[PDB]
Amino acid sequence: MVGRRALIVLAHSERTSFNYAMKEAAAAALKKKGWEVVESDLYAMNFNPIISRKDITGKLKDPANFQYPAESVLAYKEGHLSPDIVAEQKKLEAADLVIFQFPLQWFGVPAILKGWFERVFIGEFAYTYAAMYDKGPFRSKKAVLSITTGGSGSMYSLQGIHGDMNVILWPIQSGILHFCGFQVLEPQLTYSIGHTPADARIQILEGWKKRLENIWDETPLYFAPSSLFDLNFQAGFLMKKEVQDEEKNKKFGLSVGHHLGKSIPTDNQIKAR
Amino acid sequence: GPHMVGRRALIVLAHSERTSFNYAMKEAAAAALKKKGWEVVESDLYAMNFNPIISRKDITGKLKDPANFQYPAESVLAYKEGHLSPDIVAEQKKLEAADLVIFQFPLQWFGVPAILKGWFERVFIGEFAYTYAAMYDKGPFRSKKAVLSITTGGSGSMYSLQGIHGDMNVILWPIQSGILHFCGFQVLEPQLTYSIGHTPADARIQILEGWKKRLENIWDETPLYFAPSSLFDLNFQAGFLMKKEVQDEEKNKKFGLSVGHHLGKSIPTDNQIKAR
Ligand SMILES: Cc1cc2nc3c(=O)[nH]c(=O)nc-3n(C[C@H](O)[C@H](O)[C@H](O)COP(=O)(O)OP(=O)(O)OC[C@H]3O[C@@H](n4cnc5c(N)ncnc54)[C@H](O)[C@@H]3O)c2cc1C
Ligand SMILES: Cc1cc2nc3c(=O)[nH]c(=O)nc-3n(C[C@H](O)[C@H](O)[C@H](O)COP(=O)(O)OP(=O)(O)OC[C@H]3O[C@@H](n4cnc5c(N)ncnc54)[C@H](O)[C@@H]3O)c2cc1C
Repeated sequence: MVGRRALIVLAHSERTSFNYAMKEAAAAALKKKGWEVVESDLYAMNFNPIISRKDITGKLKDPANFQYPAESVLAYKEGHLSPDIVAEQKKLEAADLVIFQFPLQWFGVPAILKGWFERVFIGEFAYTYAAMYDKGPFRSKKAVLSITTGGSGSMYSLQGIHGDMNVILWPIQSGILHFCGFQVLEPQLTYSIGHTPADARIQILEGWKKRLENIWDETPLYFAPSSLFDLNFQAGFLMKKEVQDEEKNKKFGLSVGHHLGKSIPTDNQIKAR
Repeated sequence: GPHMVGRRALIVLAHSERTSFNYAMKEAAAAALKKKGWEVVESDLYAMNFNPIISRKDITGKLKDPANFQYPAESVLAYKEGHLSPDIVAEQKKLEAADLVIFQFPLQWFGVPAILKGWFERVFIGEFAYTYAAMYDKGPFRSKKAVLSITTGGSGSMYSLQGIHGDMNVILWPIQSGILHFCGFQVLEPQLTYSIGHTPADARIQILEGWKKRLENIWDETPLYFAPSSLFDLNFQAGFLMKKEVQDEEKNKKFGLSVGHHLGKSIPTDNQIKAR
């Protein structure tokens, strides 16, 4: 009910960027509230984002038919993961709150951050088909995305040329974060930061600092509870028969991905209900 | 269907293993197109040991503003001056030549592998791949066709409307619309190979044969539906919003236009998976 440890993952090469200023603003605001703040500035760490056989520090189980998921899980169980992955996994294990600070790039996370998820979020460590989504290993943790874009807010509105931002956010927030157990908080969306005058930029930094004063007390984003599904291969991980019947009486879909051919609830991936 | 002899294909592969089904699919695609007279070029990102990280090392000469580095403006300027790193230039020349672009990858964390995401970031430079002046429909790759050939760990049912992962059409949207279509590409129906780890040996053989059979007449296919850019007022003053007349015509519709342009309505079935 009180958050004490935070991890800030930053994905920007420039110490001069607004992204770096947002990482500094976050670290300062949380430290003032008594949090222990740990950082993963991917570029300053020269983080290797590419999965490979070298992520296993020893012999492989089946090198003739190398399969990264089974091999990396085995290396995790045996303590044979590459020390750079182990150090990141320790940061995650200690954190209550995880902040991801990054510029939106090609409607997703920068490649360096994509590879950080790929090499760090190893099976059993971060996810398991035995405890999916709300039952996941990171269920006691909270995650938040703080994103800057080149495009304006209107471009990402329902009627905007790029389409709904809620759709762009879904694969990261549900698929990457929520699948691992994280309760996902409302994203900090900083639109067209390149076309924002100096006065407003100072205020964006202060607004983010003020939000972080009570971040742990916020209501997280709504995702469909895992209890609504038959979480086993035989049923095909499909929504329960009774839930399918009950949902026929629902006007809106449960979320973006669980729209069910119905209207998506307004800002399902942007605002808590 | 119509002959494509001498036409050009680029296969971008994102898998390190020669023994992978992804590599098998790349080989099947190259053999099928070559049999139809296509000129086939590949970008095996792991074999190339492709640098996937955007940095100032992507520009060879002097920068416009080295104390305040901004990748978009610096990379565009480098493209205009022909000062992009040679590895980027070699990939941009492969794309320029290609009529058809196949992206062969295993689905990783509900998107493209980091190496392929890095390829998009370093290769798809402004002016070369996109402009705010000619977004989406009018984009530089409007004469080209792109196709995703994806393999997944999860079954088809996990990615169905009622599946635990949610609708696959939503996962596909940021790649197909945001990356490919924004650049002008006509996007073809994705080749989706679900739970390839659970597929029996005879079924895996027939997935390869089915892919080869599809590539025999791929250029003749109807592309996926995206809302035309002509429905929007493409400028800052209008905020790149749908035209008033389009908004009025949409009020009594039950269905939205696409995944991204769902407009608070019902998404048409398989908008990112099946063409109309
Ligand atoms: C590969 C690539 C792909 C992209 N794809 C997309 C896409 O899909 N969608 C999209 O919308 N955009 C896209 N973009 C644009 C991108 O999201 C923006 O360029 C980015 O968000 C800008 O954020 P920044 O941190 O780099 O800011 P900067 O450009 O570095 O900074 C913005 C301003 O803030 C100022 N600033 C810095 N520090 C401070 C401080 N302490 N206090 C106040 N002001 C400060 C700077 O001086 C500058 O004036 C893409 C960019 C790249 C490189
Ligand atoms: C970091 C990471 C994240 C992931 N995230 C996700 C996710 O978000 N969603 C998801 O659903 N999955 C996810 N996965 C799973 C991933 O999509 C699968 O592991 C992958 O698609 C398997 O395809 P492959 O090419 O590696 O095949 P392999 O596992 O290498 O092989 C599959 C089968 O094909 C056989 N085969 C190979 N060549 C031939 C041939 N010529 N003819 C016939 N059979 C052949 C093999 O022997 C094997 O039986 C993730 C995996 C990783 C590494």
